[PDB]
Amino acid sequence: PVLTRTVVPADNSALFTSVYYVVEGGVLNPACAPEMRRLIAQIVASDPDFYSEAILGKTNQEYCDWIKRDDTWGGAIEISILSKFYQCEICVVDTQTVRIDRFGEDAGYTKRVLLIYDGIHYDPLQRNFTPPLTIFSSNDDIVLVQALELADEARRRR
Amino acid sequence: MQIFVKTLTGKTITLEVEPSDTIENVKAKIQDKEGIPPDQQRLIFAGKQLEDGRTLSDYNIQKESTLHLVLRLRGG
Repeated sequence: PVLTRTVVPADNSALFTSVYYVVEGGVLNPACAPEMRRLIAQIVASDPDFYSEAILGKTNQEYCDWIKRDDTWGGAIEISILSKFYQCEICVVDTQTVRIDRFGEDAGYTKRVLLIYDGIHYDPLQRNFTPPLTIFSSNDDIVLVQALELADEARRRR
Repeated sequence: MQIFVKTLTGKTITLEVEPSDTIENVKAKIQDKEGIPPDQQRLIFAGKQLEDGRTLSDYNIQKESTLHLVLRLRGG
């Protein structure tokens, strides 16, 4: 099997679209983004201690309106939240430094999903063979290596 | 002096330093440990973002204190 990237639009919502795509089994749909944004603000608003001005960068209500916009980018804050929500390990591989950031590594979940990051845009990763495979065992460490190879091949291209 | 840093991923990073290092130099030691680029790091302690060009212990950071790393990773 080979690890491949699936291209999602760069319409400011790529993170949300990429996440949705891998938790949902290889479903591409950029319409999930408003409700995914609405969930996020919902979670962030419900705990202004944990999501304070320091952690966020803005004030807790200010951030909730911000992320509800259709032109604002998701970042590690949204990943961490989604990780807890979907009860999943979201692994983000960087094309720029060829490294993996495992969101939810400390919780011990039973599955992990892979995203690829190039500094401004997110795309999702999947296995091909038969429908693509997007969710993997959190004990499958071959996908980690498979992604790195993928990310580095990208890195070469740039 | 030994500190702990809790990352967004959940990992608790223990950093070996002195109370007179720059925050941009903490990000340098963090990069020597996790491969995270300092231009993606945001250090925070006690509900306050730490500014580059400043030393620890300027904000009461003692040994065995817990600071916070928030990755940016914005992408759309």
